[PDB]
Amino acid sequence: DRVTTQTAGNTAINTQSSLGVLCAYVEDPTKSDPPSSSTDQPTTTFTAIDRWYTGRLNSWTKAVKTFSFQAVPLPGAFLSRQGGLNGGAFTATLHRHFLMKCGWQVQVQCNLTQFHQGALLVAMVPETTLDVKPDGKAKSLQELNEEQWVEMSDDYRTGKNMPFQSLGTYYRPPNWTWGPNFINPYQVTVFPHQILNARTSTSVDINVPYIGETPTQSSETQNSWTLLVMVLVPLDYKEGATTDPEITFSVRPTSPYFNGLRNRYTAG
Amino acid sequence: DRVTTQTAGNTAINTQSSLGVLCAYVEDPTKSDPPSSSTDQPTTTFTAIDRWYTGRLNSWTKAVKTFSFQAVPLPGAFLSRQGGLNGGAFTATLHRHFLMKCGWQVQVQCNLTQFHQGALLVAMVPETTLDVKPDGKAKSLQELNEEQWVEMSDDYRTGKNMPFQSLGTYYRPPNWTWGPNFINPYQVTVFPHQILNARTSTSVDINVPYIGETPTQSSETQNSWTLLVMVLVPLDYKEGATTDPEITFSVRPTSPYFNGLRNRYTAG
Amino acid sequence: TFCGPMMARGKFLLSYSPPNGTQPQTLSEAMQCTYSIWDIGLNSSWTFVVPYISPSDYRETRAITNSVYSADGWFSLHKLTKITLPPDCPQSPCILFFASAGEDYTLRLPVDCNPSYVF
Amino acid sequence: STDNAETGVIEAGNTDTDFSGELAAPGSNHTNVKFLFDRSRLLNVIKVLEKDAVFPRPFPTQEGAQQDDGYFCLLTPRPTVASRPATRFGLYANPSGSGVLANTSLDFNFYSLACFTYFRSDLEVTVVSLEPDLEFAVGWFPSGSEYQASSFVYDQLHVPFHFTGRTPRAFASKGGKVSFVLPWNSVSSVLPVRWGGASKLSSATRGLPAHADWGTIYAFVPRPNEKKSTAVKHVAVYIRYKNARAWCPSMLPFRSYK
Amino acid sequence: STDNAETGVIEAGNTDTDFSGELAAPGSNHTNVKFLFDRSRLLNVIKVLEKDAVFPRPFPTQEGAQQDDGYFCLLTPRPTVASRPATRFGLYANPSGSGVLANTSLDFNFYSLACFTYFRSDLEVTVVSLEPDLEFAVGWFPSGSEYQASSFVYDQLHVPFHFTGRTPRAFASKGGKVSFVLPWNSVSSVLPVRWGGASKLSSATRGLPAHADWGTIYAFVPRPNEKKSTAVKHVAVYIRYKNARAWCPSMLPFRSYK
Amino acid sequence: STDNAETGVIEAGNTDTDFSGELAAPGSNHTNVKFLFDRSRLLNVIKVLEKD
Repeated sequence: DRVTTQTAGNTAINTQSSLGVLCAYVEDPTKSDPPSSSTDQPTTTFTAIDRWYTGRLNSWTKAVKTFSFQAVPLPGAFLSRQGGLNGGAFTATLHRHFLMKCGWQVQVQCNLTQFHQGALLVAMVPETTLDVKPDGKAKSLQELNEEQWVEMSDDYRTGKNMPFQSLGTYYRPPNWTWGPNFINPYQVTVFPHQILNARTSTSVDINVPYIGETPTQSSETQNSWTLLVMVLVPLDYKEGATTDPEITFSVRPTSPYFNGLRNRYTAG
Repeated sequence: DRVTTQTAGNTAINTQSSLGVLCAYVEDPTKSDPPSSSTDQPTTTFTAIDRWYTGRLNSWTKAVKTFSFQAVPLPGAFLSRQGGLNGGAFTATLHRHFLMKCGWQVQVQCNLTQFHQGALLVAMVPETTLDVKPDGKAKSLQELNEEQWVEMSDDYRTGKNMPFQSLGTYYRPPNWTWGPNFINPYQVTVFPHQILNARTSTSVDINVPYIGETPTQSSETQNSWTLLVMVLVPLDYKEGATTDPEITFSVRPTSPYFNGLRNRYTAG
Repeated sequence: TFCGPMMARGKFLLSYSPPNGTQPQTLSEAMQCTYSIWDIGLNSSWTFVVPYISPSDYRETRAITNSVYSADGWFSLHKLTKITLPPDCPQSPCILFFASAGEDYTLRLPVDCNPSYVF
Repeated sequence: STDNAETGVIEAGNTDTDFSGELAAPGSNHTNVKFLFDRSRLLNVIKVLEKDAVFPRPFPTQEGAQQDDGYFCLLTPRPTVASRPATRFGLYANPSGSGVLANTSLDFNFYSLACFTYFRSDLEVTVVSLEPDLEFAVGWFPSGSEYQASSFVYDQLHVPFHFTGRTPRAFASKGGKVSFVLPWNSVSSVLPVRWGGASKLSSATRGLPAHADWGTIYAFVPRPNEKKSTAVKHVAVYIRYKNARAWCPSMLPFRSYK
Repeated sequence: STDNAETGVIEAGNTDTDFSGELAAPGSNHTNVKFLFDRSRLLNVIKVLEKDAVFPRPFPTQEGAQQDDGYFCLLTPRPTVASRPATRFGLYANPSGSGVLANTSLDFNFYSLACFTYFRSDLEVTVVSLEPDLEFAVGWFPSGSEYQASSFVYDQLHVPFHFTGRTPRAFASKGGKVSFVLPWNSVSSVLPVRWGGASKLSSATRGLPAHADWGTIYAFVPRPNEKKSTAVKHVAVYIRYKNARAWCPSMLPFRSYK
Repeated sequence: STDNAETGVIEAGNTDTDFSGELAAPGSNHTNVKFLFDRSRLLNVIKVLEKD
């Protein structure tokens, strides 16, 4: 009846105005079986990682144009400490294994009031590469404080700026005009999503199961799911009201598994 | 029949000449109940910490006198990385809690042959303070490379050099002549122990349950159990044989529990 | 299999490290991975099994490039303690290796063979 | 009818909900995914080998390296360049200047109806000649292997090794056609239409899968090395998915507005 | 008889095992732990209060601080100094020079038979006078509290506050004795004979327990502040464990060889 | 696991013998000798007779 409270481990979250919980593809997204591509003893969930982890995004401002977006690669967020996120036990255990698989639960929060106008779209895009710079290297924490909100242009629309394999000098460089990771703004509502606007609610909750091309993926590189936020109607408010609303989100892993124990990972 | 193999998790240990396993006080030292002095949800064992962790001690030499000893505080060994020990998952989880309780399993190895003479006593002394310098501060890793084997003297015999509470200048300093943590060499065989000599075996295994003055102890300071090695008969061998034998040990925790989750510990 | 004098004594450590940025280089690192302790005694041989831990069913049998589907880590042997010998015995014993398929080993998808051996 | 679109789930209705009327009959089921994709189509055009070949080197290749280009074709809907998997489709809008021109390919229809994320299906291949009265053959090897490059001497006549091998080789009569089907042989369970992972543990290129294809194909003339002609020849390759399946929705290309 | 002592466990035998003979009868059971420890003994000797007191400050106390020393006695077998728990027993072998001399105590018999690690028991207290025909009283407060220090004015006669309170206070007639029993009231489940932990999370002194005792005791003269006499007085304290228990073996002191 | 290789006969094991784990499924049987060798291949090249 618009009041709900979600509990897990030693943490609990509530809301004074809810719209429901969206289950992605199945009746019970939590149910899952151990992987069949490894024969060692796996490591199921323990009570110290059944939690909600919270972080902070950049603030929404009226100067933002339409279809500008922000992205958050789920398994990569912990590893890169984006937006101040820190997993503690989950991060420590993820840094000490070779393989990992798990679903997710996410929720976003905003604090608009009845005197504001605007709308935000929140969706979970699978198998995306919005977190990588055109040169092919992951964005540093300094770049986010400059590109507050990612712009939208024909390059993103057509996937013409994807990661690039240098072709050497024996050939002659061609003209690149299309790629498989394009983004089509008008069709983003295909993925599991909820629409957030000033007049109706202040939070959105989505539940998602595991997906991958193999039963399990490498810990340090898998990027199957990604969180997306996009602007549909630019913000506007009467002069004198509260400005620059804040945004926050929380995440929870479900039915994890691990395999291939080893020492702390180190790049080389 | 003198051949045994101990298995746990993704690790296994063997021996070509065994004498048996000593159980400290009960029929099944592994059985244990959760603590009754906390009401939050505890964290039992998970498959990634059911292991044997191995380390290296300093080498035995013929110049060592009688009753010289070496000590290894169990829960403190992981925290101080003594002898190259590193717990990985166990250490990471121990650094992120307030309370902890668990038993132990230990084993030591040596490689004497039929042409050597000597004996070593291995015992588990409960509630000892052999790991602290006379000034009251924990020994640094540099001190161990100088004091290869701890000497024995009247000071240790009488506990006349225990940690000291400075008494100020209003009083007049007295003469200290006795303390409750004395060590009596001739009675060390009271504690659970096994005797290691050249002619009989090359390993000793002891199993020990939990003990403490309260159902649970603080993670960063509890020191209930301690491992002890002492010389009974000084080494001797004919000229030309192998010199300076090595020593190694392995540890395993059993039926752990944790409470009071928090962030990484930091001194201050 | 250990083929040294019957009078010798020692211990060895065997470990298997899944893939990482850099391969192990010390006992402290080796202890954490999967490993076992083997001690010289009456019996001479000791068997070790490399578990099949892979991100996908089936794996390539040749490594044109070090993708995760071809290379699968390293195997290394560590001398835990030095060997003890009585006087008047030869030094530097030797150790021997054997390799074989497991119980649940399987192959698939035949391919043409390389005739370079004739040269 | 009153409803809330913010909930994400909206129930489809009919004309009778708010007005007087009735629902229409089913009709036909031509939208079935299995029935839609079982149709042959052109994939690529390649030359015909007349001697032993040298497989192209990896992409960081500098100048001056000797190899054979445009003789091998990959079997995969994804973009490719120089007989090796790629990530961005290419196009030469100014055929001039130095440098070798890179072969390219794509499956226009498949990516025009690529509404999902993962795919799996068998595949049937066919080849056709583009020259009058030509004799040729076609060879194939599975995913994750390589082409043997050498020859043997019989009666002082060199014979390339690709004539023989325990992986299929087929011959056609004058003006004939070659046809056969292949299984799904990649190590991965499904083929990713779009990907965002990395194969190598370091120095990898994100979004470039390793084994998203069925195999590799090439054509050659059954004659010894001593009969290298003077004119190039070409053939055309046709593929046809069979018993297809899809697994997760996605979005379609962006049709630009003039 | 042949045996292996390295196994740690050795089975006790009798005379008949290797020779002709027989076993002896039981006898008596005076070694029972409960029966052994139920005997009173001297613990400490303290002075008698004649006014409001000032509890001694913590140990880092510098010079010039004003307080009262030697008026309070702890109830614990462990060593103590200056009415506060300690770790090392003290002894003044040269009573000369400046500085205040620190009171000390210990339970010689208890530590001569302290063969275990943990202990728990009730405790019965008694007091006795060391002066002819003295009138006095005894007060007590539980572990983990403090002594109130102030006075009140009745009819222009100051009366210390320790006269009143809801924790036991007892009076004795001319030449009488005071006796009563106390429960086990510490927060810890058992009293550690020897300890190796730390109480505070940092800057602590290892091996110094915080609440290993039963309480605290003192004696005072029931007269107003206006009757502070000219001569000091002393009393003696006796304790007696009751219904004792032990939990884990240990070793005994080291009897030095001349 | 302790064993003696000098005896010639050694029994094949699995992952579970010394660690926690399980055995894998069969898979396919492409190693069958009868199925392996039924494939054509080149043998020799010869000339063509035009007389006795």
